[PDB]
Amino acid sequence: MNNYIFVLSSLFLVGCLGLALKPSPIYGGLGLIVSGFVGCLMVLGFGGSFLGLMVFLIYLGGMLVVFGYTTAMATEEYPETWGSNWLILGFLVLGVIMEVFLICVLNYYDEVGVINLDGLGDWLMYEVDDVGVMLEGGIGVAAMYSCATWMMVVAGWSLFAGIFIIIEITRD
Amino acid sequence: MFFINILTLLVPILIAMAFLTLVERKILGYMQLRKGPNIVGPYGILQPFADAMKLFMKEPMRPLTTSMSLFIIAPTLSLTLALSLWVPLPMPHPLINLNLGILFILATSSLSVYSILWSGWASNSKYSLFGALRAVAQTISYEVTMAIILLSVLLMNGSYSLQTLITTQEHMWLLLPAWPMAMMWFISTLAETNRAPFDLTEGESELVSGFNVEYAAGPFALFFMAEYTNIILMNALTTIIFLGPLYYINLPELYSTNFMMEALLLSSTFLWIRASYPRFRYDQLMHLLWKNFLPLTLALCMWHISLPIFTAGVPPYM
Amino acid sequence: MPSTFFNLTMAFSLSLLGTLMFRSHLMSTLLCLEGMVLSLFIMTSVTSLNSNSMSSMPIPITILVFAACEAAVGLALLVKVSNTYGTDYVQNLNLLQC
Amino acid sequence: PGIVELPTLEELKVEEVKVSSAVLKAAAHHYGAQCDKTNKEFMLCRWEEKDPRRCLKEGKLVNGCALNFFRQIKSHCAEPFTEYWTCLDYSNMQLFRHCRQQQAKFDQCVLDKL
Amino acid sequence: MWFEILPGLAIMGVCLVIPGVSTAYIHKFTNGGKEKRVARVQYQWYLMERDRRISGVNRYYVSKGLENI
Amino acid sequence: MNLYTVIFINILLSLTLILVAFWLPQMNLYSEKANPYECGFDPTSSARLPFSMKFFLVAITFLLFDLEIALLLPLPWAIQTIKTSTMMIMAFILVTILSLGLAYEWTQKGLEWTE
Amino acid sequence: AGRISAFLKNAWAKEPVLVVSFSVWGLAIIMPMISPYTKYASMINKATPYNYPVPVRDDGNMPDVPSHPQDPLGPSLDWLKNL
Amino acid sequence: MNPITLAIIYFTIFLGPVITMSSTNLMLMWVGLEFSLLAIIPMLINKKNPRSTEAATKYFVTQATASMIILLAIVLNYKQLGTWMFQQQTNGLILNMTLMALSMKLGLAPFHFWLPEVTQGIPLHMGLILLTWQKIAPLSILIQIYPLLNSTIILMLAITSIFMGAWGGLNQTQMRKIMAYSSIAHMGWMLAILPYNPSLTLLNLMIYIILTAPMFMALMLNNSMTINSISLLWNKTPAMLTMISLMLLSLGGLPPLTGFLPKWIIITELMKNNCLIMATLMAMMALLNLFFYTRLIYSTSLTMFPTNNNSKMMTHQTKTKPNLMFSTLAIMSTMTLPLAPQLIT
Ligand SMILES: CCCCCCCCCCCCO[C@@H]1O[C@H](CO)[C@@H](O[C@H]2O[C@H](CO)[C@@H](O)[C@H](O)[C@H]2O)[C@H](O)[C@H]1O
Ligand SMILES: CCCCCCCCCCCCO[C@@H]1O[C@H](CO)[C@@H](O[C@H]2O[C@H](CO)[C@@H](O)[C@H](O)[C@H]2O)[C@H](O)[C@H]1O
Ligand SMILES: CCCCCCCCCCCCO[C@@H]1O[C@H](CO)[C@@H](O[C@H]2O[C@H](CO)[C@@H](O)[C@H](O)[C@H]2O)[C@H](O)[C@H]1O
Ligand SMILES: CCCCCCCCCCCCO[C@@H]1O[C@H](CO)[C@@H](O[C@H]2O[C@H](CO)[C@@H](O)[C@H](O)[C@H]2O)[C@H](O)[C@H]1O
Ligand SMILES: CCCCCCCCCCCCO[C@@H]1O[C@H](CO)[C@@H](O[C@H]2O[C@H](CO)[C@@H](O)[C@H](O)[C@H]2O)[C@H](O)[C@H]1O
Ligand SMILES: CCCCCCCCCCCCO[C@@H]1O[C@H](CO)[C@@H](O[C@H]2O[C@H](CO)[C@@H](O)[C@H](O)[C@H]2O)[C@H](O)[C@H]1O
Repeated sequence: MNNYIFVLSSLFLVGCLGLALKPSPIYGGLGLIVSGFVGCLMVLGFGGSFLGLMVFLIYLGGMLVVFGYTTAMATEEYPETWGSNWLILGFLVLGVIMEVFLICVLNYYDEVGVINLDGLGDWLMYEVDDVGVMLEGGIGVAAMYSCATWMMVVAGWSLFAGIFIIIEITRD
Repeated sequence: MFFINILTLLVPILIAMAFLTLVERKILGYMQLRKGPNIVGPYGILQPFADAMKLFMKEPMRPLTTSMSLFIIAPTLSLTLALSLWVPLPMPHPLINLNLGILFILATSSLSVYSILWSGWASNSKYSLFGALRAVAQTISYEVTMAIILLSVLLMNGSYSLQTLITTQEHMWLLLPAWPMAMMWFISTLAETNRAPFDLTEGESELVSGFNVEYAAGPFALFFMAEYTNIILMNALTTIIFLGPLYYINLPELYSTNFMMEALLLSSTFLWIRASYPRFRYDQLMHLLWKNFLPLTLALCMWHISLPIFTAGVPPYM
Repeated sequence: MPSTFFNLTMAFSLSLLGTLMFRSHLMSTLLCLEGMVLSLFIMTSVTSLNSNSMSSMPIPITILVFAACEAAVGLALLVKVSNTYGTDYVQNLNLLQC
Repeated sequence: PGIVELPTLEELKVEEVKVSSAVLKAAAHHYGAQCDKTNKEFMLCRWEEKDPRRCLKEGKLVNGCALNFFRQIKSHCAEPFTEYWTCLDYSNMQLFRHCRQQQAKFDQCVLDKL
Repeated sequence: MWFEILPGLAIMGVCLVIPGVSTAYIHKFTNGGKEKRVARVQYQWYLMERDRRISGVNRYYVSKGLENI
Repeated sequence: MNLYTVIFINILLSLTLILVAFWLPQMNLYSEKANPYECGFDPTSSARLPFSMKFFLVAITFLLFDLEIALLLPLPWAIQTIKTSTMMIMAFILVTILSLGLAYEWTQKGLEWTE
Repeated sequence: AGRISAFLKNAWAKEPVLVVSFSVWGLAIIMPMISPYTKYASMINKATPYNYPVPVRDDGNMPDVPSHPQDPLGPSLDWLKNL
Repeated sequence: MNPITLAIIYFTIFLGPVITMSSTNLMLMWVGLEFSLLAIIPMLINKKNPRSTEAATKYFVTQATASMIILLAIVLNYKQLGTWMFQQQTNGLILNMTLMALSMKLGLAPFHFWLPEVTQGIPLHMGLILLTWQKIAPLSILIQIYPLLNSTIILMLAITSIFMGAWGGLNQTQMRKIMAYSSIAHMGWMLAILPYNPSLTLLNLMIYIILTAPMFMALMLNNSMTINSISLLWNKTPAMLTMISLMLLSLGGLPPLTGFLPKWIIITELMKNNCLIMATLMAMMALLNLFFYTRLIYSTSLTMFPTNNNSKMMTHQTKTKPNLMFSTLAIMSTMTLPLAPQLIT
């Protein structure tokens, strides 16, 4: 359990490596779904709750649209996977090896700097208000309705203007 | 002991699913002036087990054009997610007590569409691709209003915790103050479960079998098991949200018995609806949701923000 | 915290490297932008939680809101590209060299 | 670059109020009325001084006040109080509203006796 | 006749009561005869951890009354 | 730990059924059996060719409307505020502009599928 | 205003969903402004004590602050008890 | 576009930079830059041909990538210092990627390659917005953190922009591409002086804008997209020949025109800081701009290119343009050097 968050952030890194190699967007879309789920777990692991569940829900919706767009406008006869092309496969394996190497070397030079494999799990949660009640992340987000209304004004305007923008872009 | 509790949730739910296949076939039969299964076991009560054993003894398809990883993953993901939706359900005490259990349901249910999308794509056949693209349209149709409908209801609950809904309804069904949202919620759960009149991703009269057309044998059974498990889940959810079963701290089993009765009834209306109506056209489902439900859902969300303020009826945080 | 933030920054760098090193599909690049957004969301969220900065939790949500607008415009543009050429390949988008 | 001064383990010895949360919650309303002066002194020290080492003397008076409060319950109202906190302890949230019958019996006792 | 649908319904009905009932009973068996404690907020978790620490047996649900002081 | 435990069991059960389904039955693989289905005749092309999306504009509108509900889901916490009038105005304005956006797209025929 | 009445009547028969949506939207705005209970919603949120009420040091010039929680000074909650 | 769309989109184009210039929080500054990108795309692609689609797409992917790098810097600084503004203690690498990403947003060389292509693919009135209004928000951010910026990266970006703006404009026959290279060269001057005197950055921005706006209006009058098209001015609108010639010489920084002032003052300030070598290189290669402007002056007002028979029908028609904003900007962009002390301090 002391390796739990490092494992998750390590899985997240692999997901972005897979996305960066850009196979067919079908598998790119899947890569973001898995990374989104892993990202939700990391937010949860640091004491989050609302933020982790939001980003997964938003990305579940986002990649469903991308799936629909992919089958219409970004498809070929032979969609590529990570294994299809030896060159992409090699850089996937080499990228994972270079991750193990980069973490291994940085552990050696500093030991407590960016990588501190000896102290994993000791520096996740720093302070916690033990007897508190109103502490969950949803309370913080809800300040858009009371104390940070400007944040919600700009967010609302961008979604509203986005409707007019996409209608203009898409008309013939 | 926690492992025993997992068994006493999963196994009864899987038996309930199996016998819903029997109940559906008999209820549909009798509404059609037929009997339905009455030979394989007494009154057909072994028919589900025969169908299960037949399917898992059948050769499973390995089609040549298929992308095999997603082909196998999709039905596996389908049953996993269907079973996972049950763990936070309070009947009246859940196996897993979640602070944001409603948001857990939406996220898990929203990941469930990808089993349809990937199976249809991975099969690499035209009728399966048609079924996958109807799932894309289906989710766009109903997911736009399902969370806002839930939002308005939970402004009387005061939280996303499922167990709090029991206390919210201690003196009254949430149906009474929220029946217009309950109606729209009920139609949404039909679409969410790909049930008639919105059984479009399979729609056998049009796409032969849609997303699962290339699937045989045991892999096919997983999609079927996942669909029938979800029907029970969504109606049990409707029961806890709007039809608050009677709760007494010293008689928990009274809640469970009342919950089952209402959940059984809501599952029966799903089968009753299937026997009664024709199918929507999948563009018409989108217009139903976006041009009828969505305007009213937005107005009612505004009304349910307005209500607790002007009646001083804000529910407690805790 | 130390090792998690290192890995998240590396995840952003890989997504940016994906953005900067085109293959053929424009859509594959649009997915890399969503990867950078996702990395930055987690980094902001984890920082706010680790510092107990509840007044900053609106900010990660605003990151996703504008990313959705950016992604919607990107897809809208991709429809236009596909209509012209019948694919989303970026090698066709070369008329403005002259 | 200075040494952080910590009280000895001997300085931190106190008589513990080692009763469960349902016992504390059942008595919490009368406890707040009966031990207010000592409790408010300690909390003013903590918020003014911002240092738990500067408030150890007042922290020990909080424990002694709580033990004198519970010994008055023990000598006069033990059985009404036990029936109350045991009923309160059944609920997963330890809710007051499930034991109003037993709360009234306890409240009546501490009113007549004390 | 329609009432021949009921054998399947009764089997369904029994199977849908077991999860609720079994979870309630297993909670009481594994929580000292009481409902399993719900820690929605950090304050509730703190009380459970204090209950575990004063229990003498490292179980939050073993309660200590005035006999302990 | 418990949530991890049950979901792993759910994964474990699903994967076991898949393994049984693939290793228990008798097999008989030959080319005509495994060719893609299309009502008894051969397909004339790949299923991997472009499939036109007539509701593409509704689809990308759904992306924006899905971030609008994300802005609405903190409302249960927001109704606890002392600043009730501010919260109420912000929520009312947010819902109204989203309605106006939907109304505009509706009158522009943006919800009509392309032909 | 007989032309609108025919308009509204037709909209009711033919587009009842939209008529209800606009009516509900208008009612939601109007009701907080005319309700006698609107003022209490903020007051109830204000009376919920999520934080410890830190005492104040008594300087001898605080006639209004109670010295004990059962002093008759300070904010009363009788309005909520009888709401 | 119908009026409602125009109002909303133009309002958002205006709003973004106003948010960026007024924001204390770096996240709200980034939000302002996000509004600019989103709102300008539909205007870029409004005419809907393959070239405008190419221009809007290239603009989107560059700008969105730069926006992510800017956001990374903001988030890294929030991690380091628990605040939403760059400080003296902000890590220098964080500041260097901000500079890199903002310079890519501005089209400074060597992040310039997109800008001549996008300008070529869009209508002239959109090129005008792209090269004037859209510069203000990224520059406004840079001006706020001018003491924190690395002089080495700035001067290298600045000299690179002046060099490539010069050589770039030398090969062009397309007017929209000449203006894009003129933009890049002038941005090189704006940036060079920013870490020393940000007021002189603003002086150069203002003079560049009031030179570029009437130059675009002059192109818009007959829709002159090429040298050969603008060379017909003597027959179509000869009254403009005087002001186009002086605006071109002012853009090139020839005294005694107003456009000499920004180059003169920036050199003075660079040499007050011992930046003699860069100032010499900058001033010497800025002469190459005057060469291609002169060749442009040769083909419009100092010689008369061959005309065509259909142009006689144009002489029968009355025009309603330019508006009187052209004359005001044209005069103030050329004849205001006598008022130089009132423009620098
Ligand atoms: C995609 C998956 C990637 C998997 C990545 C690798 C996962 C495994 C992580 C290995 C990193 C170090 O993991 C483990 O860290 C803990 C701190 O929590 C160390 O902790 C332990 O050992 C070290 C000394 O050896 C001391 O801190 C101490 O004695 C003890 O706490 C373990 O010795 C080390 O093995
Ligand atoms: C050109 C387009 C822009 C015009 C459209 C936008 C109009 C402005 C609407 C948003 C108004 C925000 O209004 C602003 O709200 C905040 C709280 O959120 C108030 O903030 C106040 O309360 C907060 C609560 O934490 C205190 O910390 C703060 O010190 C105090 O000023 C500001 O005093 C008020 O100015
Ligand atoms: C280190 C290497 C070790 C040595 C490896 C040797 C591998 C040789 C594998 C032989 C094939 C076994 O794999 C299995 O073969 C059987 C029959 O042979 C075939 O299985 C199926 O198809 C054929 C089709 O006519 C039928 O005859 C057969 O009865 C049926 O079961 C499949 O091809 C495969 O399911
Ligand atoms: C273009 C978009 C248009 C859609 C947006 C329209 C928003 C306008 C909202 C108008 C309604 C505001 O309604 C307003 O509600 C607040 C509380 O919320 C009431 O406020 C009342 O109760 C509050 C408590 O909440 C007291 O503190 C306050 O003193 C009292 O006035 C106002 O009396 C009422 O006027
Ligand atoms: C550009 C800046 C200055 C203008 C400022 C912006 C305000 C403009 C006010 C006038 C706008 C009215 O513009 C009007 O918009 C509506 C949108 O409902 C369009 O109308 C739309 O709905 C109506 C419904 O009956 C139908 O015409 C049709 O379904 C659709 O076009 C009109 O065709 C257009 O004429
Ligand atoms: C510091 C000193 C400042 C020097 C100021 C510079 C003055 C302007 C120099 C550029 C001259 C403008 O260019 C000059 O424009 C006039 C019209 O105005 C043209 O004028 C001539 O041709 C046009 C048609 O082309 C006829 O309509 C016009 O009647 C005829 O005189 C000249 O043929 C052209 O050469």
